[PDB]
Amino acid sequence: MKRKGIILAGGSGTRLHPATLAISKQLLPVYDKPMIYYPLSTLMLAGIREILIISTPQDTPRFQQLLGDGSNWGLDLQYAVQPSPDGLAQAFLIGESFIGNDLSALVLGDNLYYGHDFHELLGSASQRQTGASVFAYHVLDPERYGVVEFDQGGKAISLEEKPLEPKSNYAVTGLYFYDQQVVDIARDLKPSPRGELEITDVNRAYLERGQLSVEIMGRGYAWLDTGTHDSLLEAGQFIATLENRQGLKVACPEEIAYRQKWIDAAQLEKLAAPLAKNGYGQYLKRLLTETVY
Amino acid sequence: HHHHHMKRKGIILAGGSGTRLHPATLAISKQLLPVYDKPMIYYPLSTLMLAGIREILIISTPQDTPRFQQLLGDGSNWGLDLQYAVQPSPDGLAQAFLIGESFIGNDLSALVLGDNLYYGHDFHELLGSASQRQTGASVFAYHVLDPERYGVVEFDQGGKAISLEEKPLEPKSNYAVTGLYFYDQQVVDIARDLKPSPRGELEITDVNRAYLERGQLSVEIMGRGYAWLDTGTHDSLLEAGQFIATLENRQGLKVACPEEIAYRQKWIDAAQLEKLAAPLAKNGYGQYLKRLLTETVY
Amino acid sequence: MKRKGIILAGGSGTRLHPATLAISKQLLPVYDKPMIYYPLSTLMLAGIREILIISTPQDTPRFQQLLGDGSNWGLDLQYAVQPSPDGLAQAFLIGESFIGNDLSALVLGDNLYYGHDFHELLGSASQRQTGASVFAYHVLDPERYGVVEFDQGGKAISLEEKPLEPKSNYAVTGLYFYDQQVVDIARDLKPSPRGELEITDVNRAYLERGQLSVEIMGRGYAWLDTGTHDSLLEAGQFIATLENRQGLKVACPEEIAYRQKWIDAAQLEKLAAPLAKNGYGQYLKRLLTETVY
Amino acid sequence: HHHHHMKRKGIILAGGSGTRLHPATLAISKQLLPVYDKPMIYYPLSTLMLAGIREILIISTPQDTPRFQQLLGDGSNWGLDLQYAVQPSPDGLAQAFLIGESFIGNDLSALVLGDNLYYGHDFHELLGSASQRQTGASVFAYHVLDPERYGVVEFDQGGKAISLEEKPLEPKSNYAVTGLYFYDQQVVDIARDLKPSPRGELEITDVNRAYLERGQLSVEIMGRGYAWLDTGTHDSLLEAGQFIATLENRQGLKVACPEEIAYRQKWIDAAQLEKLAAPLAKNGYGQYLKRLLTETVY
Ligand SMILES: CN(c1c(N)n(Cc2cccc(Br)c2)c(=O)[nH]c1=O)S(=O)(=O)c1ccccc1
Ligand SMILES: CN(c1c(N)n(Cc2cccc(Br)c2)c(=O)[nH]c1=O)S(=O)(=O)c1ccccc1
Ligand SMILES: CN(c1c(N)n(Cc2cccc(Br)c2)c(=O)[nH]c1=O)S(=O)(=O)c1ccccc1
Ligand SMILES: CN(c1c(N)n(Cc2cccc(Br)c2)c(=O)[nH]c1=O)S(=O)(=O)c1ccccc1
Ligand SMILES: [Cl-]
Ligand SMILES: [Cl-]
Ligand SMILES: [Cl-]
Ligand SMILES: [Cl-]
Repeated sequence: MKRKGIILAGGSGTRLHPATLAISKQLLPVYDKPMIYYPLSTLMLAGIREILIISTPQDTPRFQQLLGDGSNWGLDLQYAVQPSPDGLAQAFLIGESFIGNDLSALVLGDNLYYGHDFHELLGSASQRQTGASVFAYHVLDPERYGVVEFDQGGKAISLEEKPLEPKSNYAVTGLYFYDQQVVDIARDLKPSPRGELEITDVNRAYLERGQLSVEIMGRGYAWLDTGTHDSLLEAGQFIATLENRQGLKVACPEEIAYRQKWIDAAQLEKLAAPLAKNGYGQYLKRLLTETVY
Repeated sequence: HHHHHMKRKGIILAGGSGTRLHPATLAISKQLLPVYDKPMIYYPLSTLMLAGIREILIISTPQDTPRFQQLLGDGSNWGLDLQYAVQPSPDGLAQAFLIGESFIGNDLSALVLGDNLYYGHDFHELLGSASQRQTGASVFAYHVLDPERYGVVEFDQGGKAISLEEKPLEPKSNYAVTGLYFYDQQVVDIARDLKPSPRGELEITDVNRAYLERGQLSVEIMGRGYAWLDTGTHDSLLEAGQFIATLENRQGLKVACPEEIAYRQKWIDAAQLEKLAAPLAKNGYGQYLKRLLTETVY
Repeated sequence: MKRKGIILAGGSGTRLHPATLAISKQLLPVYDKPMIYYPLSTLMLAGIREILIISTPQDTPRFQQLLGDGSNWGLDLQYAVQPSPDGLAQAFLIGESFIGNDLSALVLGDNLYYGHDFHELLGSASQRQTGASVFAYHVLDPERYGVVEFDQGGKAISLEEKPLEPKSNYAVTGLYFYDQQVVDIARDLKPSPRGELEITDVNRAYLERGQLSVEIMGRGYAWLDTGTHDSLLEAGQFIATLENRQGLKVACPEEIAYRQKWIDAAQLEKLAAPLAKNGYGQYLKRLLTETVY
Repeated sequence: HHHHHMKRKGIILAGGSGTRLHPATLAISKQLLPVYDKPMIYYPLSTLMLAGIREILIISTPQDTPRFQQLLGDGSNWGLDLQYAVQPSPDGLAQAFLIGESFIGNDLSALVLGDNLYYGHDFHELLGSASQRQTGASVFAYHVLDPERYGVVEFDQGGKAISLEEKPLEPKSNYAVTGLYFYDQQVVDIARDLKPSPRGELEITDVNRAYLERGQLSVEIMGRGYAWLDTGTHDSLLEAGQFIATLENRQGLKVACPEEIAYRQKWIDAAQLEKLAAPLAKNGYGQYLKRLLTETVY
């Protein structure tokens, strides 16, 4: 079966104002590229080419202007709007017609991942034709997230959204893989006490039926925090340190399309031309003649 | 016949950065990118406010003017009056005086680059000296590692500025001209007579050289105890953010908070500052504005 | 066969003076722990418990004072001196009696690694009873390192030390696994034109006999640069960002010993006592009651 | 009978940090850790040199005194005279005056913490005012986020300092006393009469309060345009390193280069500075010392 992707790049309220007064958090850069390149690249690494970008009404033209229809990168991009930030599970209602009868994956527009064999980690989750897959990651501050509790055998037995007394330090990350049941589960959700349609309620519905795979994303992966001005700075410095050490980019969509064979050398060469005078286009030109393992 | 019985107006040039920082700047102008906790343009705006300037023209691209207007409005909230103009093509810094000719009128002026960040002690007093000069031009020179990127000032043995060179391959000194410029009423006429350089730009260094040739350029040293932060590259932008974060988290005080500067200048009163804090009350920025109302800061 | 480890933590000349005037680079911290904890942890992750620490004559008492005989961490540590910085291959002459008839691994005392399944990456190299194994890593500045050239099939065909015209961007990292032949190869080395016994000559001797395994260390791993004041800062910020995000430490030797079962819960509890009032001892105490996957 | 016909001596307290930063500090004292490109102790040493102080006592643990001596020697290379003393047990900051009693003799003094870093414009002049006071004590107050970690100064409505509290749970202000202290000849006698606090330390705040009670404490504000960098935690040490790196790489000038300060004070001449550059000539620090010989820096 085909798997379609959704990037939810909705409003971060007023929490980062005045920095985000003028423009959505996900159109701002982490080091050298727009924040949205990172979760987009995550979906591309999972082999997903048909992708819905959900943003605020005000910033959808900007996401559209930035990414186009995706055909330059061998993708098929569509756009939709989330009028009010009334919960992550709204993605599946907004995206119901887009998803149709296919499998799906949701990624949050402000989620950054780095590490070895992430392609294989996503490949495994994407291969499951039934059930849902999520990733749990050990964090200092689990109370900010959906929290997973495990029994002594290591089986996931409960999920709580932003608990006052977290049962573990394992947070659910902002990457979710779903089968054909998710739209119908989302359509039956009721708003929580904080007035949102909760993705954790979606995940708990799968858990109750024994159909939730909780994979550990180990400590050798970085799931970088973009929630505060402080953590934003850290993410930028993290990406800068890797890129300047390696001479290789993290989450370059043009590169990922080229390595997936979704575009050819001639198309990559055309994409390198507009930015030929700066580091990004120079990088793209170098991809045409260097073997990188 | 004219009658006498002067005001200084400000201009912020915030016209993006072409393709130099793409793809980071594909969706939005460089000068709306945050430096740590606030939009880049807050920093040079705060610099003009610290110079006592209340009437300011923001020059930006046609595409992003509405975003600057959304952010800053007409300035009345901060005791300012802000006007807006567009720069359809990036034809050089000195074009600010042609675009802003009607805005300037017969007044003195100051131009600041929308990506210039300054920090340090007695900066208010450093600006005061330049602002109080009613004739000629005033610029600031700062020692940098890479003067070849800038307008460079050469000094004689007595410390007098004797030449200015734009991006010399072999700089005569390490003293770069910073992106803050004070001018008298001669500047619009000087700017009108400029020809484009080989790189296709109306050059601010040519304006400054015109004042130098008339013996009316003051070059003040901005000493090494001030920070003039680099926003030219993705690397330097990260450094700028880290620098501001380090200071603010150490001190519990903000750098370039326009609400604060307006309040300290008595351009807005306590009642007004309280109203500005209300929308941001659930975040650290609003809580800071609230703390300002009761705390004495020296 | 048993595999023994060597950490070469010798002099970095005058290149980082005056910062390193008073004390060796490898006794200074990267964020929250002495630099030497990082390569030590790397050897421990490879399952190596018997380890020789080689330092300058002046700083050996300090390494000795810091780490002891290793019995507190379930290790067997020994110490030796490198009087002059006359090449990395001197490790095998200095360490000849220590190595005896066993397999060996050498790590540089200023080499920091991070990433997922690094234990498995080292396990594979450590399992080889014959030949040598090294890791190649794509870098911006290969001219600083031993550089590997590959043919079109991806086979390593040459190695050059600090070439003026590097044949690729793949640098050999500072972790080397050797069979029982390395001492004898090292004993036959002649000094290079720069007056050093070159580890690259050791590696080329294995390459010539078709006995060098060059594994790619992929871009999902971080091999952090400690060669300059600038890169030192970056390494610290990199480790800080991971540790403060996760609430888990990178290269905590006490933790690695505890997870290898080289020390028990009662021994870890004793190790947590001296530093109980600071973050490091608090971390160690938390390890006794938390399951980390 | 004594005869009259004053000199100020300096003390740097560099006695480690107990176990607080272990295991990072197991092998070496905190004050020998680099901040970016130079040992931590260069920063407060440079601060005393900027105050015009040439005769300085370094107090350290018995274990690390040889390392400080290896680094700094007798000071003659930099136009200083350095002496050394040991602090066998960490019994409080004010113990510096008992350990250093013979060193101080009948002179004025200044005490700086070996982990205190300062940066900013006219810092030389800020120190000058304090140094020139021949009687009483002078300290500096700085606005911080976390005054509960420090000696805290309370001010009346006229801006006069009226109380000092060590680590108050409910601070009266956000003004912390920095780790730089200027004293007259009364300090050794004040220090001799101190009793240990509940935490088992001879407290500098008690010394300062004694001067306050005699009406002889000057509290000068170190304004928000100066950086007083935090070295208390692993996090803050990284921030300090990043802050210095950002300034030095922007300016092509160093912060707290003792060779430079000695040269600018005319305590060493060009010939001597050339000799100091020779050992470090293949690295950036030696190349910097060389550049100093030909370049005019304002
Ligand atoms: C660093 N990573 C990475 C690669 N590894 N590869 C190589 C690569 C490997 C496998 C398949 C493809 Br297509 C491409 C790449 O071309 N671009 C990459 O950015 S990643 O898998 O950790 C990742 C990327 C984006 C967002 C989150 C994680
Ligand atoms: C840190 N500085 C500063 C202050 N010093 N004051 C206090 C202050 C002092 C004097 C006059 C006024 Br109004 C307000 C303040 O309210 N806000 C400030 O940000 S500054 O002079 O380095 C500066 C600010 C913006 C851009 C460039 C430099
Ligand atoms: C982050 N890493 C790591 C772990 N992964 N584990 C868990 C762990 C996994 C497998 C075996 C053991 Br023992 C312990 C751990 O206990 N401590 C660790 O630091 S690492 O493998 O990338 C690494 C450590 C030191 C130096 C270089 C790399
Ligand atoms: C950056 N500063 C500085 C200088 N300003 N000068 C120039 C200079 C100016 C005035 C007198 C002398 Br001597 C030397 C210098 O040669 N070295 C300097 O580091 S400082 O005043 O913020 C300072 C230094 C060390 C520790 C704390 C603060
Ligand atoms: Cl892992
Ligand atoms: Cl200065
Ligand atoms: Cl990889
Ligand atoms: Cl100030």
